[PDB]
Amino acid sequence: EAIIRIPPYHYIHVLDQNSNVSRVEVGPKTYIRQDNERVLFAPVRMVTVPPRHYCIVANPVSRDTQSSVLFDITGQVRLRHADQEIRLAQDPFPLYPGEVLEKDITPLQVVLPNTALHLKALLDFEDKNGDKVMAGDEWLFEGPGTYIPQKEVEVVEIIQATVIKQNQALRLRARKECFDREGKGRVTGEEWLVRSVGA
Amino acid sequence: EAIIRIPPYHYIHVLDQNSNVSRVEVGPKTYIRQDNERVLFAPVRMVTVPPRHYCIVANPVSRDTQSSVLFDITGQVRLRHADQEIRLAQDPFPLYPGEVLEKDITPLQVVLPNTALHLKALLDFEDKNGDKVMAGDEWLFEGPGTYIPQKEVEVVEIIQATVIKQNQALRLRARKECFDREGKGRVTGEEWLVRSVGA
Repeated sequence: EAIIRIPPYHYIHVLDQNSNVSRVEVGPKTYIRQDNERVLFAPVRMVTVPPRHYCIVANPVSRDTQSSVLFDITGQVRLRHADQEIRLAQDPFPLYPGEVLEKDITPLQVVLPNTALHLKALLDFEDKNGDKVMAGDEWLFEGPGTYIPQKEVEVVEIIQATVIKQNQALRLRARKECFDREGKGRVTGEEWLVRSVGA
Repeated sequence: EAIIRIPPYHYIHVLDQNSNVSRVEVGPKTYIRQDNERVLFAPVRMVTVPPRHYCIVANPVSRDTQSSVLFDITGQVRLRHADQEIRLAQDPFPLYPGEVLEKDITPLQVVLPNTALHLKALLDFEDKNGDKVMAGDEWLFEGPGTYIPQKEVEVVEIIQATVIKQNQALRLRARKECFDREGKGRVTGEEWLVRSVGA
């Protein structure tokens, strides 16, 4: 049929065979396709993201500094392809032709008071407060609080802060030329103790 | 049929196929649908909430500062989608197209004299008396009284206040750099005693 039914919060993709490019078809409207148009799939709900949750879709529609969906000169949506987008929490928004949904309403990261998150850049990027991170720079995020899942950063594991009781010490060991608690060149394979009672 | 029967306290949702948006149909009236209109479901009772009870419906209709149901320019009700509403106790009100009933006439929280409620923000929000709460800030609500279920706050568990009799003390233990009864840096894993006879 040439008659489509898009309810208040659903979307579809239409491939206009004459214009040979596609576009997003957001409601609310019981829209009717032209002879050239052809709907690919049925109304599917718009990508929702509740508060304190997140989602991340690859091939994001590259928007200018005003945040508008630049439709390419051909008529197809302008996608970054390789890049991703960090969708925090927002209204049900419709995906455009070409966006592969990778994360979807996944609960946001919840770091406990006595643990942390091992970080690993995936590529080089400028940090929140203006720092150059290298491909493998090991960042560490102790909380408590909630981390915001990034595309230039990856969480490797969860660190459990070892509790050193009174009259105790924690035997450590370095895996690189790093610096520990009190300024001692800590070479690879070297060991040392912790010296303050506290997680 | 094109004839509908809404009793004094019931409602329905109607999807006008020409206007391609929906709206709420609150009584009291035996309303008749147009050729364009089509009723989705039968009269269902309006969302009631008795005194000293509560309910909470997600996707709440975002009202302005005057508390009116802003109908969107399309004609559909304007919903916050991700957010929720804190319905305390009020008359039987009708739901709008798009609101998923999550809490419904659940009895309000009743904190006893000798217990409390472990709190856990779910996200950041401004507190009753102007305080910034972080995603995981641990609040504690001793009563007696009745707490009001929030959307930015979550009750984790019920604390039973341990009664320390005469010539006794309670062995405590910290799980973070917190402060106990008398100002001593209480590091993680440290232990100490209570020193006043009283719940």
